[PDB]
Amino acid sequence: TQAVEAGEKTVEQFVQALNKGDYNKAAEMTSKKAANKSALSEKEILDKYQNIYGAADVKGLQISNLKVDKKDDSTYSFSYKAKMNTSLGELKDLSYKGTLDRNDGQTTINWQPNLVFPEMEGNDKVSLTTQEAARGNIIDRNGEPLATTGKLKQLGVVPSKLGDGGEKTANIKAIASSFDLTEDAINQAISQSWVQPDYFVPLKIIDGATPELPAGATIQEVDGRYYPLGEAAAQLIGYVGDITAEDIDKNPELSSNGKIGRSGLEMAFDKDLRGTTGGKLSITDADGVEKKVLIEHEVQNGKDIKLTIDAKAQKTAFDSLGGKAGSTVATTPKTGDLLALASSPSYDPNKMTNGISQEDYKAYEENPEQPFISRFATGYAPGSTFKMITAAIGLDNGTIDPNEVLTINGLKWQKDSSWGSYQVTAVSDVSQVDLKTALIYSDNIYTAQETLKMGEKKFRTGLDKFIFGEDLDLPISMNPAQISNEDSFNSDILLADTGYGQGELLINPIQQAAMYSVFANNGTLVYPKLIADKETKDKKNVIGETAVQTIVPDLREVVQDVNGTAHSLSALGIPLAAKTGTAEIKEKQDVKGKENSFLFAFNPDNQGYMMVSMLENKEDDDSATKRASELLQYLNQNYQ
Repeated sequence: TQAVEAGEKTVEQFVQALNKGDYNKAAEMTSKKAANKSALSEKEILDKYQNIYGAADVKGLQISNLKVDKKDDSTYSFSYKAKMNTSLGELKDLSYKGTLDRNDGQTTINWQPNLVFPEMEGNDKVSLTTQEAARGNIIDRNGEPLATTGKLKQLGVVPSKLGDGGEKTANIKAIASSFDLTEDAINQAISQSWVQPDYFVPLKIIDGATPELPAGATIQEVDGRYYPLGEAAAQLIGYVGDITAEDIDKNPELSSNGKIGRSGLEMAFDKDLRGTTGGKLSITDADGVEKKVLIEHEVQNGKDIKLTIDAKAQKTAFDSLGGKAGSTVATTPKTGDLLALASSPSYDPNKMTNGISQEDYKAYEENPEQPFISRFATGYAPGSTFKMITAAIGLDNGTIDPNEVLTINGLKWQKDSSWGSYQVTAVSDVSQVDLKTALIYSDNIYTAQETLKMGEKKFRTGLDKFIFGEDLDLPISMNPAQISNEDSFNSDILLADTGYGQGELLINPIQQAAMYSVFANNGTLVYPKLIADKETKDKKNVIGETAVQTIVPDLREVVQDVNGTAHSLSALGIPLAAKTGTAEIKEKQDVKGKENSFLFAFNPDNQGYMMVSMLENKEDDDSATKRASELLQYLNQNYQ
C-alpha cells in the first residue's frame, strides 16, 4: 500500500509532464532501456512524444479512472481512461495500459509505445491527414456580401530566374511594362533585407486576365478574404489575419494554414465562420501500412452569418461622415434591426488582411482620431439630446407641465453662487420657455431647472426603467451604460448636468438607439438586434404613453418650426421627428473645451426607421444634422 500510493503519484506526474508539454521531464520518469521495462531511452522518448504529439497538435491531456495494483515483487501495473485535444477535435475514451518498476528508491514507468497511444507497438508510426475548412461568409439582411472568400492571382518575379548582366535590366523593364507598374518599383522590393536569390517577391495583385509572363515572373494563386464595403464597415465586420503558432497552442482545432478573426464580427463569430477541420489521425505499421484510425471527420465548411445590416445604408451612413470622427446608428425601432453601424474614421480591412506595411499600420495606430475604435460601441455622454428622456421622466412623475412657462433671463444660469464657474448655457435667448420651446430651441437651462425641481430620487426612478447596467445580447464587445460613477450623484451640479445629457453619463450609440426607441413604440423599449434570424425582444412600460404623445409632436416642430434646431431637414419634405444635441467635452490635451454634435431622428408616422448620429470633436460650422440628409432619404423610402 505504501508503494501503491507512490505508483499512482508517478503516473499522475508522468501525465502532467505530458500535459504541460515537458516531455523531457516525463521521459526522466521512465525505467532503464531494457526488456520488460522501457522500450526506448530518455532522449528517444522525448523525441517520440515531441514528434507525435507535435504533429497532431496534442494539447490538454486529462486522465480519469486511475487504478494501480501489484503484479510481481517489483512490477506494478496501472491503467486509466484518458482524453486529449488534437487538431482534429477531442480524442476521448482512451484505454491506456502499462506497468511500473520499483527497483531502487524511486518508482519509474516501464515506458512502451502504447503510452503515446493505446495500441502502438515498436516502430509504429503516426500519420495525420487534414483538409482546410472554407471560412463562411457574412451577408447583410438582403444577402449582399460583407465578408467573403475568393482566390486572387499574385504576380511575382524570382530573383534567380530574372537575369545576370543586362538580361536582368531587360526582364525587369518587361515585367513592369506588361503589367502597368513603375519600373523603379520592382528594384526596391527584390532588394529588401528578406530577399534571397531563390525566393518569390510578391509584386502586384492581378484582378483580371493574366498577360504573357516575361522571363522571371510567375503567378501564385492565393485564397483571400474580401470586404466589399471596405472601410465603410471595417470596425463592425473586422478582419482576419494569418494564424500563428501561439494561436494553435491556445486552440489546436484551428488550421495552422488558415486565417483567424482578429477584431469585430470576424473574431466574435470566428468559430461559426471557420468551420471544423476534416481529416484522419491514424496509426501505421513500420513501413506505412495503416493499422487503426484514432480520429476521422469530414471537412465542414463554416456557416454563413446573416446580419440585420443594410449594405447600402451602411455605406451611405459612413460616407455621410466625410471621414470626420463620429458614428451613426440606424435601426428599425419597432423590431431593433441594426440597419447600419458606421464608425469614422476607419481603416482598410482588405489592406489589413492582404499584407499591411508597418508604415501604414503605425499611421492607423498613431492617428489621433483613432480609426480602430468601434465608436458605435464606445460609451459617450448623450448630450442635450437626452432632454427627451428627462422630459419624458418629468411628464410621467408629474413634475413637468407641458403648458407651464418658466422664465429664463439670459444665456447663463446657475442655482446659486456655490456652483462657482459652472453655469448651464442656453443657445438661444428666449425668456418664456415651456416644454415645447425647450425641445425646439434645445434649451439646457429649462431642463437643468426641471431636473433639479424633479429631484434625484424621481429622476433615478425614471432612469432605472431603461437599460442602464444591462448587457445587450449582441455579438459586439461592449460595456453597459451607466447613469453616473456611483449610485448617488451627491451633487446638484452633477444632477443638473445629467439632466441634459452631460455629467458622468456613458451610453454608446447602440444603447442610445435602444433607449430612444420608446418614442417609436408608445413608451416600450425595443432591444437592438444584429442577427437577422433572432427574435425581437422588448421591455414594456418604460415611459408613459402620454409622454410619447406629448413629446413626439414637439419633436416634429424641431424640424418644422423655423427656429427648430433641425429645420434644415424640412428640405427633405418627409415626416420627421428629430432632436439635436451637443455634449461639452473637456480633455487634457486642449485648453479650450471640445463639443460633440448629435442628431436623433425617426419617422413619426410609420415608425419604420430611426437614426442616432454623432460627430465627435466637431469642427466649426459642422454638425450631425448637416450630414444626415442623404441617409434619411434612403431610410424613409426603403423602411416604412
